[PDB]
Amino acid sequence: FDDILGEFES
Amino acid sequence: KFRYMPFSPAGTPFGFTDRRYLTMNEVGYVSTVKNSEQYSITVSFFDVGRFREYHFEDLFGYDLCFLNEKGTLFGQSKTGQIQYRPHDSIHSNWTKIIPLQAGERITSVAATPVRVIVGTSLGYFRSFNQFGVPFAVEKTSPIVALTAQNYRVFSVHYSQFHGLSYSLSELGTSSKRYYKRECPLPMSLPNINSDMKKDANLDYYNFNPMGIKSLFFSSYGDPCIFGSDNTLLLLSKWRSPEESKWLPILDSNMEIWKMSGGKETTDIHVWPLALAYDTLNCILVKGKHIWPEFPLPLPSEMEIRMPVFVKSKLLEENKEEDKEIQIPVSMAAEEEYLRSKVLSELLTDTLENDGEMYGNENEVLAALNGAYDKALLRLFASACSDQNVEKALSLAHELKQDRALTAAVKISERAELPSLVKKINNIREARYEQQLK
Amino acid sequence: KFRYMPFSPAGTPFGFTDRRYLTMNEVGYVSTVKNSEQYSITVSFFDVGRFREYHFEDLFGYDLCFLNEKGTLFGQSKTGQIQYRPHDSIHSNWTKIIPLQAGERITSVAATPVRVIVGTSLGYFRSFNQFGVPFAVEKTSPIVALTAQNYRVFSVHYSQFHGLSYSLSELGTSSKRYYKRECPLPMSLPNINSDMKKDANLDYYNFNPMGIKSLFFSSYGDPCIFGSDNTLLLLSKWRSPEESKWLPILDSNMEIWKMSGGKETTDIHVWPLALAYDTLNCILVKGKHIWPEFPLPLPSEMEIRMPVFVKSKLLEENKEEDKEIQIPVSMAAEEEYLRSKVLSELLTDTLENDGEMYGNENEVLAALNGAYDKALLRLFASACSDQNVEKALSLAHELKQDRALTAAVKISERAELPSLVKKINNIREARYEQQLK
Amino acid sequence: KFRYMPFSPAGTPFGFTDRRYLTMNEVGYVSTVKNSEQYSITVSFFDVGRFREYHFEDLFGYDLCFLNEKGTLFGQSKTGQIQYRPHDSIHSNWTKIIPLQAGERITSVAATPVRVIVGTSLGYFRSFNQFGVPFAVEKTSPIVALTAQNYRVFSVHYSQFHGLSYSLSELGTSSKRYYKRECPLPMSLPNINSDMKKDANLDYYNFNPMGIKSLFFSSYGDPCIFGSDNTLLLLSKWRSPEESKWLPILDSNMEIWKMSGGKETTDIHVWPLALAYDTLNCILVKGKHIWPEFPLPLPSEMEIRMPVFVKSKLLEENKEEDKEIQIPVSMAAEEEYLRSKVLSELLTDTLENDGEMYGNENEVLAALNGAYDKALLRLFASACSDQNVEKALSLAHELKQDRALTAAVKISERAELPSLVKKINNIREARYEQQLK
Repeated sequence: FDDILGEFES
Repeated sequence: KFRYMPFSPAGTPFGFTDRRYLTMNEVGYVSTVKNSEQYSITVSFFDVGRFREYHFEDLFGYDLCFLNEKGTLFGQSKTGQIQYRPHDSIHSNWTKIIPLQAGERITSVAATPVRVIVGTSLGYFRSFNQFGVPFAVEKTSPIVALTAQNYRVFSVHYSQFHGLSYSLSELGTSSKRYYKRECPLPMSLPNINSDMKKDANLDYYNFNPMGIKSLFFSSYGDPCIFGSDNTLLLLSKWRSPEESKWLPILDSNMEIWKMSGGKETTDIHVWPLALAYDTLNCILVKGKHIWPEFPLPLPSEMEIRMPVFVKSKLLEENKEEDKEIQIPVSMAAEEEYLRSKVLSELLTDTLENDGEMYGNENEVLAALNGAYDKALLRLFASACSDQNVEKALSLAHELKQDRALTAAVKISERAELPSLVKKINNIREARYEQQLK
Repeated sequence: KFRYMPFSPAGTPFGFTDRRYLTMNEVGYVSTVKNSEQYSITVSFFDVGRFREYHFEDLFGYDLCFLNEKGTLFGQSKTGQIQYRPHDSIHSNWTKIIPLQAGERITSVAATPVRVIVGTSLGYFRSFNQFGVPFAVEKTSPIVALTAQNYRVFSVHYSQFHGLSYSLSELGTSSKRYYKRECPLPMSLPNINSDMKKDANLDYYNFNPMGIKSLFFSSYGDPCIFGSDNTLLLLSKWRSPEESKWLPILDSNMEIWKMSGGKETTDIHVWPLALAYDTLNCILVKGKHIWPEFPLPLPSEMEIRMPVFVKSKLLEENKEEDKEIQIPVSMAAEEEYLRSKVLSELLTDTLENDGEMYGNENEVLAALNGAYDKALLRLFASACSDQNVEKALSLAHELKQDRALTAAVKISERAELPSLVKKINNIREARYEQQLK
Repeated sequence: KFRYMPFSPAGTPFGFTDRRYLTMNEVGYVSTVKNSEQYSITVSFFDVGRFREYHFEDLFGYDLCFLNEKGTLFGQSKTGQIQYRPHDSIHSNWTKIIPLQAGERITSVAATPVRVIVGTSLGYFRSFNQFGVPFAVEKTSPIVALTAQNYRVFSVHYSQFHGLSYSLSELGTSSKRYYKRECPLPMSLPNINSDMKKDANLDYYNFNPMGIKSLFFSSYGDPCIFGSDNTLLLLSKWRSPEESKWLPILDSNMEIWKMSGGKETTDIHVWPLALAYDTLNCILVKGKHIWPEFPLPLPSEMEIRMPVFVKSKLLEENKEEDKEIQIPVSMAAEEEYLRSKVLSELLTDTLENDGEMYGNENEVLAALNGAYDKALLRLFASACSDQNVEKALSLAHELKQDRALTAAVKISERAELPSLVKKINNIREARYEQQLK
């Protein structure tokens, strides 16, 4: 799940 | 029974000593020492590269003082004598005596590059230029505190009968404008509590029964004040008639409690100086005496933070314990989304009316929007993990970027919430249709 | 020494008993019973057919309560625990705990289909969604009462150092808009009657130091309140804050006194619930316990009537003595015209801003207009009998229908006032010109 | 402690006698005498040409009175009995008795050409037309004083729980409009002196527990009031709420101090009557009792002046025995410039909104502007003689006519300041360009 917020960070 | 008393921003009492600080701010600090039947006054600066520290002997007993980047203003509450000293040698020092009535005293003073202002216990307001040329006289309730920025002036008043009130006005070059006039002021009051009869507390309330420590305009020209409960209060929406409101933006007691490890370190106190973006400039005082001591301790800084915190929950979540207590992701995300929203709105108001004062605020604003959506995405993912479709959908409406909604769709899919995926896709389609208008 | 309290509208103390009511309104009532160190809470409705009555055990000591058509909200003022219970099972029952400072307590709570609000003794305002997600935090004068309808919220504030005051605001989707904020309240405090501290009364005022039985919005969305004066007060012109004014629209002491035949009986009291057009919905209480008791009586109704009479003159005009007083035509027509005027104006404001809420109000307004002119015609005819040409002509200007003006011509002819006949027909000509234009 | 009482404009107590003044204004005054169980009333006019002095007997013991050039209004505060008397015979007098709650009493009354107003201790407001037809009832703070001039009405209100406040309204026959509604009032209270001094003037404070000595509208409708400190206050900029402000325009004590040669002739008291443009109409009373008696002594006239002086400084400047103290020319010129400025602004506002009454007031405004520049030229020349070019240049900006600027050039030449001649001529050229534009 955190990886999707990583996408929103990238 | 009650008695009105003079005030200077962030000045200390004497304590059991022959010396004190008269006023302290972002420009500098003014300190004085007794020498027989006289006093020596020193003007010190936090930029003695621009400025020069200087000192002189006071034979008048100037009990009031105010400092800015042009000069220093001095006043005597009983005799009515005042004196202004430019820091430069281009323009001269000068003095004047104000026509006080019997039983009247000057309560506070202020100075800007365009004006000099005096207020009294009997509520008389008098204004002059930087050479002492008089302009007008006006009547209010008894005035208890003053501060100013260019043409903006912020005043506090008190009456046994009308209560506590404030006024906000601008001495505009066309005319004087009142934004608020003696509207009620919401500060907490200490003196009713018997615990205030502690020695260090009692001296301050003899020195300053109001319990205010300082007041100033923000780095964006908004009124701010630090009161008896050690909370920083900021007037929000002051440019809006139907929305102006006081916001508690920082509890220093909570920060000390957390930063001390969840501990009741009442041996620590905070002395405020000035506000710069989200961070307050202050002195951290330690010991019995709640005011800073001699020689002056070093400047410190602290961030503003929203009051989400519960001690018991934070202790349980946290459970070398002096280290600052752990904050859950839910609390951190909630506090960030509130703080990001508040900061963005205040900064938006600044840029819409004051413009870019520093030349980087659009960048800060963009970062704040990213932080806002990211915090909401954390809370959204928590709602999805709780399988609460309605709460997740309501949180999805708060997200700004379509990129954020794309992330929310993927979160919803992995949360196995196809109904939420469909409804967010409807929202994305609706927003794209709105963007196509 | 004064002390702050938690409160909820139209609930009751225990007296010496093991049971009390937490809140009551036109939709229903909340009651509770003590079971050793545990309590049973029951939610009852005046339509139990639509809404299931339900009950549950309170293991927390919920001391705050609020009831609406969707659910019931409960709160614990010391622990900060709160709980919301929808009447249906589509929406979940949920609980939350709110942060509180040392010695701080929740003073009041409120909830609508679009907003949720919490207030504390230290003057902090907190707002949430229907799931308990926080929206904002604000600092005010200490909050003592709350009420709401859709986005519209009304609040009461009190401090010895800021006075007694109220706020009116609308928490809209655009922003929180203030109509009035902490403006002075024109209501008689119960402690003005300091000498009435009998044992039975003292228990009630220890339970409710404010004395107010309830505060609510009208059927037309107007703020209303009932205080220690035993009089219902309504805020007029609230939609136009430049023009706002409080109106005393019904005195229960006068009505019960008249209903007893003009007698000072010390035995019956009114418990208000809500105002529906011209009629107060209320419960009649009897004896020393001025608060209602168990089992709850069936509701009653009472019409609003203006405070425009003299007791001694009424008794002398009345001169079976328990039957309600025979009022003169002059007094009756006077009060009728005033009440018709007030009701027509308030309903006009309702319809001009919020439209027909029930779909028939135009008929009500037309009926009020007929009653208004008929009342004026009675007063006009009395003036003509007195042969006061000037007063008669002044009354003619206040009529609204040309039929009434024509009737006034006939009355003037019967009164043998040809000058008045001429001038009335000049007025009819002027109004005919206005009708042509 | 405070208690509510009736009032009327500039009445007197009975004292040791069986007679007293009920009220005074510019038009006239009213007196009454007690005859065992009855009273005799007398009405006086200063316009002996326009009106007839007359008398009549009262059996009811009126204690309230209000006068205008249309008629006189009378009231009884305990019984609620009232009477209105036109000055003409044609419209016969009429009477009414008003309902009152237990212990309630009428505090003040007032009347316009078509409106009648009554206020009470319990904060109830009631209103009627010139023929007693009721219009409306409203609930406010308790009222303590009322005054009116044509359609403009000025009210004062006070409560323990809401402070001191005022209202301003205009009862236009086109429409009724409010300019201020119970907004805070900065007036000086007398209670401390009444509680501490024990001066044997306690009867006056019993007679007038507010200590508001008198209040009236100016000769051009400005609201004015005379304080317990014996100072005259006027409300400026009332047409503009963000600019409206209270101005102290005359201190009677300072005048008597100078008049006596700097001495404390406390045996002398000033009783105000009315304000005519720039001049106070007043009685100079001598002896034990601080108010006048019968037969009426002749009035006096006295000009307003700005509070700028200091006793000790003027004694030093001064240093046949009662000769009035000599003043520095700087103080005189400064006071004149301030007084000219305030007078011109008030007159300008009057002309801007209400125009000329007589066709010549613009000439007075021109004279005030001439006096203003003349005063500034003297102050400017002093600054030039001191060689303070900075202050002299700052003063030069405030001069209006190029005649004065040309004189300033000559003054600068006498001061031998070619730099200031240059910069004045730069200003004159810049202002000539602005005049050409």
